Amino acid sequence: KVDLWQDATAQAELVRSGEISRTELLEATIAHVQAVNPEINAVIIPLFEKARRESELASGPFAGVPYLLKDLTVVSQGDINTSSIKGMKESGYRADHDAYFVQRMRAAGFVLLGKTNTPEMGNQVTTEPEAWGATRNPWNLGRSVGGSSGGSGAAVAAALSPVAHGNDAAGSVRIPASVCGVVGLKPTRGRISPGPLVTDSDNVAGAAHEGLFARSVRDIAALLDVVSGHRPGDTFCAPTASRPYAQGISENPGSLRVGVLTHNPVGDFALDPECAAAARGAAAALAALGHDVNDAYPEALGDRSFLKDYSTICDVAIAREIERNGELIGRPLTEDDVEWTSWEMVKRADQVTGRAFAACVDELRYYAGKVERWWEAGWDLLILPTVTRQTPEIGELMLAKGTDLEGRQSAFISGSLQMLAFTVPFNVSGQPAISLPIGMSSDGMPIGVQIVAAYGREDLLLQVAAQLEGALPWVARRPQLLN
Repeated sequence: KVDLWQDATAQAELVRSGEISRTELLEATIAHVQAVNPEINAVIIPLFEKARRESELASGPFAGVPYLLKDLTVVSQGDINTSSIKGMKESGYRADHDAYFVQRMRAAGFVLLGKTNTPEMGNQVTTEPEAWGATRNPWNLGRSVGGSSGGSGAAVAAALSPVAHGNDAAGSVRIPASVCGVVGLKPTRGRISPGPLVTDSDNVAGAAHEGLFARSVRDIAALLDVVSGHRPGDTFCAPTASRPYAQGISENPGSLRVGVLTHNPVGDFALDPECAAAARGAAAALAALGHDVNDAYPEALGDRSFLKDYSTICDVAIAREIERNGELIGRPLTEDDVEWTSWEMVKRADQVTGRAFAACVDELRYYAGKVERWWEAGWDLLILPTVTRQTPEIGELMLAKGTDLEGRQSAFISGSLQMLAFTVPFNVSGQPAISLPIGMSSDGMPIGVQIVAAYGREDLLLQVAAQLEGALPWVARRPQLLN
């Protein structure tokens, strides 16, 4: 009975130290998964046999430590790959190779334990796909786990693994992290390779980033050191750090110019008071730490007109993704293979011209510029809530096949919009953004606090995150699912 609440670094040490065996840790983890996962449906594709095989051969700073992979974008050789598409799940399709991410983790000593749930093609901010069923929150089984990397977020929150992979296009790593009370990082655009495959139309024109889940800031730093770097064909790239993140995390950044946002600058909905208060509390802690904290934010955040352009790009991305998956199994996918919301985008995609698509991408670049100018002006970090509302109940965000969306993502309207309004701007700017599990709602649901740093500055981000982790430690808290 190993203490699975220890982070990856600690679990790696227990093995290295010899205090516990690789098979002990793995088997202890597998047992825990078999007992807890049925209740939350986080891990949809178990890979225990592979995990056991890799465990014997594993070597590195994290040899023997298990990890979970989202069933989207990145793939593992010879394993089921559904992307939560009904037609794909039924085909029994299996990937033919390892994504660079997977190779890097294995070389580091990690053992692939399985794949986590996600909405179809990661097209929702909740994880309730028709193909695998809903993933439930370890903190409250009747609540959503956010999305699209909801499976990985819940898995880490329930200790099914100390760390996990996920991707973020509108906040898909940060959102589930906030909702599930774990640390979720969307690094600088181009930091982590999603290759060798080229998916989602150049990863949604760069808006889609591979990201990381963990329960400690040091685990994130170590993960970055493992999966970062330019790989062949990678479209985007990030500025190079001078030293490994595992090392720089303890450096003192000194007093930084910090801006705090505790209201919705767009003014189209009220920021939940509890979400705002969590960010406010974090800002206060930073002020006590000696940082120059002020109420300020990039003026560009007051405008979300770019989301329309982003939606158009997403329509094309999903449409072509449906095509790519069809080619994988050898037959075109039909309206009967995917969810209605996904097929809707296929229709909309047909109305998009080449010039229109190009114009939408330019809109993203221009908005990214307006956002980054705030940091250019001297500001170092922006602190704001990761999400803007209380966590929705299961079934709340999934719309009936008869809903009148009308020319726009279902995740970009009403209840879903409030989940991603404070995260999507940074998918566009490409700046590193991390969600820290610093808050809790009055009814016991995790509330994440987001920190955003300048393009390429994960070093400063992790440094300040480590400071907040020390000032407002969250490790003491555990979901009810774990008693």
